[PDB]
Amino acid sequence: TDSIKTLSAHRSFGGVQHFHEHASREIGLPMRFAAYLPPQAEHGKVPALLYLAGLTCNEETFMVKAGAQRLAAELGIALIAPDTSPRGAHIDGESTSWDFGVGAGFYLDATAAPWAPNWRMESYLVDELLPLLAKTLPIDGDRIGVFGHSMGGHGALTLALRHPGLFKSLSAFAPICAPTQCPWGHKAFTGYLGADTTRWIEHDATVLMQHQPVAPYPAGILIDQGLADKFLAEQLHPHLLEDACRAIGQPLTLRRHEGYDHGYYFVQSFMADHLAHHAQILN
Repeated sequence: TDSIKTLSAHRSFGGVQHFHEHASREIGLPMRFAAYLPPQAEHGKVPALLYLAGLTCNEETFMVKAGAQRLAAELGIALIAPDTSPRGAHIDGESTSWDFGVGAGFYLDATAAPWAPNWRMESYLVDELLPLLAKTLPIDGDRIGVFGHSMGGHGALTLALRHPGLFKSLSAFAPICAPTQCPWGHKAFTGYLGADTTRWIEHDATVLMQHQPVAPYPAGILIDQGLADKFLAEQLHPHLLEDACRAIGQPLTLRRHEGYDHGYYFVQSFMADHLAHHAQILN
């Protein structure tokens, strides 16, 4: 039904890669997001995959470095990459550290000031960007999966778990699985939510997975982790999500890969495995 602004468009494996801007009312500022449309989207409504980037990343990171366009065109799936935070809020201290503020929204709604007005990434995706994707793009809104990297794997996990039925499939590259148990999570939660811990635990993939009444993704969750990853011991803790999904019977393929690190040469190397995993469920 609606339009939305186009910053640039490029032909890509027969499909179209788009970059968009819109005036967000959950965030109250202009927001940027990218969208890859495969060649099959000119004849019909295709399933889309939302990709959530990590710390220091924008809505352009994944579209340039992941190499997911080639397989999306072959599988007929759209790709949606939003930003990782609000931009142009000019809040004091929003850029003093790269682990907090700008490029570090943590896919949640901040309750504390000065962040609460604009740091509403969870509501922005769920109640604004995803509905708006069905209104403006050739997407089937009821066939969307989600995946992401580090801060964005924490986001794919926690958003999938907190909005049941919203995402049909689920993947992550090197996710922060237990944000309550790592410095990145302690600092961001303290900043955005303060110290209460109840708001903290409803934003922790491991805590939420422990209390599911049934396996939320019976088709299974796929997670790739490099063993040469600088942040694995301090920040990611995938062993704890492995124990949480065992406890409740959630099938998980957590794969550990010697030699691979945190960055996009790793993400590229397993992108094919994730696109196949999601295409098979959404198709």
